[PDB]
Amino acid sequence: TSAVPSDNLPTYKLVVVGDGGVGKSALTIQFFAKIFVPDYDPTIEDSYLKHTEIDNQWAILDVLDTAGQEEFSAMREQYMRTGDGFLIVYSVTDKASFEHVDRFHQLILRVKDRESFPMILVANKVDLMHLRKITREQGKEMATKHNIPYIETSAKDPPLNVDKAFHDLVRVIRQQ
Amino acid sequence: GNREEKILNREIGFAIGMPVCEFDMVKDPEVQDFRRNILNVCKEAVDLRDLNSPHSRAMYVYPPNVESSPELPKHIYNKLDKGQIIVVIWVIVSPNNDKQKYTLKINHDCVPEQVIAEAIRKKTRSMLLSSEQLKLCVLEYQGKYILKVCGCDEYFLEKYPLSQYKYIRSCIMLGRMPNLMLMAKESLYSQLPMDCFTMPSYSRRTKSLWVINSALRIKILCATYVNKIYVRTGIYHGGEPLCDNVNTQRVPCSNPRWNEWLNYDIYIPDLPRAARLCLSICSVKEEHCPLAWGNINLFDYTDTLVSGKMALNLWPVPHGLEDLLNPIGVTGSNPNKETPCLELEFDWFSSVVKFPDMSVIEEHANWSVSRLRENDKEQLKAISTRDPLSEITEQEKDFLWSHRHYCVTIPEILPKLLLSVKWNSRDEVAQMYCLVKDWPPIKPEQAMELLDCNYPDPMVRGFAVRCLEKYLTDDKLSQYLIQLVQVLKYEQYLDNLLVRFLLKKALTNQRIGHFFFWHLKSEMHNKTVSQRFGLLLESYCRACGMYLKHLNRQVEAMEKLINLTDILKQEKKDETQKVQMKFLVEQMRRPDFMDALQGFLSPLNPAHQLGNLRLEECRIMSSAKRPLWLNWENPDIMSELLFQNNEIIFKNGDDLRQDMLTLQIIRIMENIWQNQGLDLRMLPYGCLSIGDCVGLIEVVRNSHTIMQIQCKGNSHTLHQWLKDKNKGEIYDAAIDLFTRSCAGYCVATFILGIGDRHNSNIMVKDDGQLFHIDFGHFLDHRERVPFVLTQDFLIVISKGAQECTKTREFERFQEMCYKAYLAIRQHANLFINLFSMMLGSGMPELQSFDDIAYIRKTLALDKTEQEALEYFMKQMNDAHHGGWTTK
Ligand SMILES: Nc1nc2c(ncn2[C@@H]2O[C@H](COP(=O)(O)OP(=O)(O)NP(=O)(O)O)[C@@H](O)[C@H]2O)c(=O)[nH]1
Ligand SMILES: CC(C)n1ncnc1-c1cn2c(n1)-c1ccc(O[C@@H](C)C(N)=O)cc1OCC2
Ligand SMILES: [Mg+2]
Repeated sequence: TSAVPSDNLPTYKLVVVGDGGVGKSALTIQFFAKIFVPDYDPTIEDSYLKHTEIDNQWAILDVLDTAGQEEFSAMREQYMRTGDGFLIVYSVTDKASFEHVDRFHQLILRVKDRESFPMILVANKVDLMHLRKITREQGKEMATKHNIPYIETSAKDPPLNVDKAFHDLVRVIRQQ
Repeated sequence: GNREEKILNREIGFAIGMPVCEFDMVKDPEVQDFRRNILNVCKEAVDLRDLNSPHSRAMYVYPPNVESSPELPKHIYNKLDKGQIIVVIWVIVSPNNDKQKYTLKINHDCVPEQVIAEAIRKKTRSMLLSSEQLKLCVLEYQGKYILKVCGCDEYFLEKYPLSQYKYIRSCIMLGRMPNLMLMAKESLYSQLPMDCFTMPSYSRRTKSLWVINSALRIKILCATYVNKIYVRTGIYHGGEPLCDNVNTQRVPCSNPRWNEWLNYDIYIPDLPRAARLCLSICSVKEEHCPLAWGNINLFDYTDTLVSGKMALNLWPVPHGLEDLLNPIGVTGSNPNKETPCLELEFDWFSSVVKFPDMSVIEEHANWSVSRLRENDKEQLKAISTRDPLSEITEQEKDFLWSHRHYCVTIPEILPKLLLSVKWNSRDEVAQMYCLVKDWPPIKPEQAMELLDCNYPDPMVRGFAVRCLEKYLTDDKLSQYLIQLVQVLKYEQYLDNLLVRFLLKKALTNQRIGHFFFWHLKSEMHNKTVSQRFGLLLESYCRACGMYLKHLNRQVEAMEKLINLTDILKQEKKDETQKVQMKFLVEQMRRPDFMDALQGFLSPLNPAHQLGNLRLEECRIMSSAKRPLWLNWENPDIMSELLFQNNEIIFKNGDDLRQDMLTLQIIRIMENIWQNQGLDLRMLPYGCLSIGDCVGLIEVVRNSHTIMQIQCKGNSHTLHQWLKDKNKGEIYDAAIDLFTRSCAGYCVATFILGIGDRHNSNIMVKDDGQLFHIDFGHFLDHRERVPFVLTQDFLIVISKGAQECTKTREFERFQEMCYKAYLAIRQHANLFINLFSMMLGSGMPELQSFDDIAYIRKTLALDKTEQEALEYFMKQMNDAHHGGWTTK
């Protein structure tokens, strides 16, 4: 690991939410283990911990890989209350994932009962433009709709903003 | 002898409170023959802990805390998604106790080893393994790790269905998720110390009854220390008079002398094996009043008939003057020699008189042989279904005895048949031994009835104990352990089959052995049983293994709490609570107290470890007799996933045995309702008496009394208190848990007739679970309704309600009570048998069979099921001034 100096490091409970098959797990495995997972293992609720320095400021990252099969429509109230930041993730090759973006937005905003909360919209699977069904402008418009930063990632072997998406969400929390 | 045995002898004496040297001085040949003949029970138990040494030692220290039946109730299975539970596996990732998690969804009926197999599948996703490669890593690691509950020291060491473990099934019923973790077998096996049991130094050292042609005659001589008066005698076979009681002459107290033989209406050869003499010194002024009682077995532990002169130190009469004799009392001389004595002589014949061996009994039974469906079957079925307190007319006693050969088709009628046999004769008792020799085994709950004071025959005890060795699971054994230890007092001798059964189980199950030790240690102050239990603890402590070191650390911990509470009540009693606190914090911050109260196992639950205690949370409660509110920290690495602070109430000055029994009955009633389909959530919190009116109370978290809730906010305050702590979506789940918990305690408190409920006797949790805590006195003090359900509770049950009643919410609450009431009524024999086994205890409200008759009234056992329901509906209507009419 990486032994951090000082003590009592800030801990950010980053929660990754999104529909099934979007890529929430593969993005998280890439950020923590630097490896792309191609298989189909639907996630119920897994957690990941790591110590990294962001903008010359160490911090503890507790990332929660939520479910997507909707079979576990519960458990949402739990991580949507203790989470310090959220990563709305949709797939550019699955139109159904794009309509559910504001479905998660009103959930997080109501459960938090705030005017707004640190969120970042993630357009995943941009390595498959031959089957892409959501343009970049469609994601930009949805991002400006809820006043949310936007980023395009792809958990494939080419990295593509996997670390930046998490690190930006840590940056949003520090300046929210 | 061995200096290692001297070290062991000092630890055994510290745990039991008396040095082992005192047992070496007891000249009683039964005491010495017990200490040697009991050591093979220790050998056989140690041999079981060494058969397959890796796994068996682990199965002993951490026994699988599972339930009895692998199957689930239908309402429990419906709480599952396609019969699958979601478990949450945790793992430490950094040396700073940082933990990650990953959730599994597996069938409930799966082996823990299969849960580990699914865990490897979930973890090896970033490994990029093929289908054949996944099989290699599984079969290489599936079987080298063990599941452990996160928070406590509970493990999954056996191939039980996962839903059969109590923690898993408790999660299912409560709608929670199991929090488990993996641990390698070799890391758990390496922490298991080796047991080193060695045989102690003390391990190394006629005429038949049926040939005596005479009647029983006992001579009463004189009486000293008596300080007119006569002596009343009697021959009983465990509560049943064998012959009519005879009385001596009426002499004044000037020179207490009788010097007279008493002829009894009983043939000497016709005496049973369990025959006892019950005598007493009575006064007379008409006004017949007993002064002192005493009992003695007509046979000793070697089957020898009593003969010769003997003094019998009598026992003081307890509160209440019943019949002049006391057959139910203990037999034997009083250890305190200041009590009045009594000199007796038993008739000598020629040589030693022995009870005939079993082969001679067979000869007489075969000889006396030479000397159906329309109603005989149904009557035998109706006789068996009656409660053990119901009377059996003499006609039915002969009817059972005449059909004793057909009674083998319904072995549950055996308790009724044993009471029908005239034990005064020997031809019938000889035949009864042949039936019991080949009587079909019965259920363990039924065989416990054959172990109370009404069945003293050794062959009868042997049948009940054998029924326990086959059918009594370790789950049920720990449930009825308090009764099985009490009926050890009813045993005529030290060496019997029930004490060897309990000792072997306690020495092959540390969860059994833990409460086994504490139940015995609690009654060690009582000199009536201090020798029977003290000798039992010595054999246990000498073979329990490493757990003795843990017990000594628990004994010294409780000992320091007693000493502190004693000085608190004698030195700073009338002082203000502030002054008491300054005295408390000083006597606790000293090093000798901190080292004894930190780093030991919780007596309420040995799986819960008690690390360092948070002195700032320890306080003297504002209740009666100044209870100690103690708060330890959970030293488990994943303690946050279960509980972080362990809170225990140490109560000194009040007898907590009544609370133990009521809490044990509440737990049993809940298991009755649950397995039938009645989801009524009772809260039987922990409670363990550890001595003379000293005990521990388990603290339940997030619970508040009604008086506290009322001050934290007049009638609708309780209803608003739940809506604030339960959102609009959880509101329906909170009022549901409230109605189901009220229906349970409304029925439980009525049947048991507990103390009256008030705003400080009733507590409510944040989720809406209701329960009681006080439990002053059960049974008797127009039946008493302690839980009256005030209008504050009716508001919560019926939500927003104009009149609370005539509402479907209240109608569904009435249905929950009716179904729960008739459910407990269908198991009346069990609770009656559980109360019967407690009569030998010092329970002031469980001395006579008249107190046990209270539940016979509240259950309306003499009426039909339709009538017994209308009965319960009346006392609820009378106690509530309406709402239970429906006529
Ligand atoms: N080509 C490509 N495939 C991707 C990408 N991200 C995810 N996938 C694929 O999409 C599938 C599902 O990915 P997964 O990470 O399980 O999605 P999820 O959003 O976590 N689903 P759930 O919530 O049901 O577990 C897998 O086949 C995975 O390899 C990506 O950037 N590119
Ligand atoms: C008077 C008393 C010591 N007592 N006497 C006989 N039985 C009890 C007894 C038994 N319990 C309790 N008290 C108990 C008390 C307080 C409590 O929480 C505190 C924080 C509160 N709400 O003020 C939780 C409790 O848990 C149930 C077990
Ligand atoms: Mg996932």
